[PDB]
Amino acid sequence: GTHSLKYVYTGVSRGIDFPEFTAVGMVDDGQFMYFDSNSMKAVPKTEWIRQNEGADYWDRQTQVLIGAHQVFKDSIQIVMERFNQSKGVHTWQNMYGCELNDDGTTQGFYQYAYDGEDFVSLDKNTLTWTAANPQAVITKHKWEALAVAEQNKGYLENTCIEWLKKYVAYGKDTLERKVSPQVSLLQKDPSSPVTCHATGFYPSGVTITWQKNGQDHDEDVDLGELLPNEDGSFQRMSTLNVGPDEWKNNRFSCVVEHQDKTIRKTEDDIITNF
Amino acid sequence: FANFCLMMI
Amino acid sequence: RQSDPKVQVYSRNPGEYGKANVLICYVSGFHPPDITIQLLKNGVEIPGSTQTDLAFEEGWQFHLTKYVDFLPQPGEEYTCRVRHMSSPTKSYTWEPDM
Repeated sequence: GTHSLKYVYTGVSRGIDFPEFTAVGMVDDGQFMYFDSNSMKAVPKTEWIRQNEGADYWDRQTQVLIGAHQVFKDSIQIVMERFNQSKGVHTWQNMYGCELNDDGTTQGFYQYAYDGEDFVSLDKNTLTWTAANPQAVITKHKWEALAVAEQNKGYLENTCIEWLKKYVAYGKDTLERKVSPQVSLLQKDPSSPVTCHATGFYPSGVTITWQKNGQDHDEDVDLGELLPNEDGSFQRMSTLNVGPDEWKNNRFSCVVEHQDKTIRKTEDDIITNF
Repeated sequence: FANFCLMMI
Repeated sequence: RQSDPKVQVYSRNPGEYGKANVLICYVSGFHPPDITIQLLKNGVEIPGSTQTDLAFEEGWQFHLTKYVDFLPQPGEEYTCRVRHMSSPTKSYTWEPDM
């Protein structure tokens, strides 16, 4: 399957509720490690990574992330100055990572942002940094003179893929798991709109379609957002908003498609608290 | 495993 | 910049009365990060909730989750209360979809 390794760094100059610098690591967008400037320690967040990497791994990861905190602390005082902002709460964000498909092909990105808006981002096809404003052009010129793209690209294509492959091995049972949705048709009261609810699934790709008389029907449909549950799984719902007289004169069904599986619900399935 | 934060902006 | 939190309260499984379930608060698009989240039953904080570690996806939007076991019965009011920055604490009521 397709698997990814990503790191997201949240740095904050003048906040209160959170550490100055937070680092989260994810395989398939699921946390497997954490680090922050309060603990100054990088710790495990999944069993497969703790069973499979000893004290030496967590030591050198903490070292690297204390380097990341310092570089952030300096980095944010400059971008404030370039933007003429000597007062306030400001954020510095960094996210990079890997992708490995079935092809054997690979993809990667390396991106920074200031106050929640694109600052610089790597194009490792051309070994150049895309600046999003004048204030970033100063960094583009500096890093391109310094071979930062050379290092970052070596990381994304080799080092991060090597670590990714070990991680899909360590976590092969969880990471390759395929869990079906539990699907229900919901109704608050006999005239209410009707809701197709799908929950408990992984991976996150789901399709929810409504049907009128056996054919797909995209009128009066409100597809809800992809939301997470408390385990690695996700949920999503869709709502058909038609008057139950159109319910009489037609046969509406919900169809949920996930992985190699398909589930179907009709008016006979409607559950309710009423 | 995380990469070096190599150079400040 | 300052973005208000979008807040979504839902249950893991359909909100059937009398059935043990998981109450979930997903909070996203707030900026800067300083934020607090609580889940309550009739205005009383439910003990034993978990809060994910602060993180964001590729368009730089922060997101956070809090969840807790619960067992929803009629006439109980379940609530997610969110406090972002120095803004006032804002409360969002769980509505079952059945």
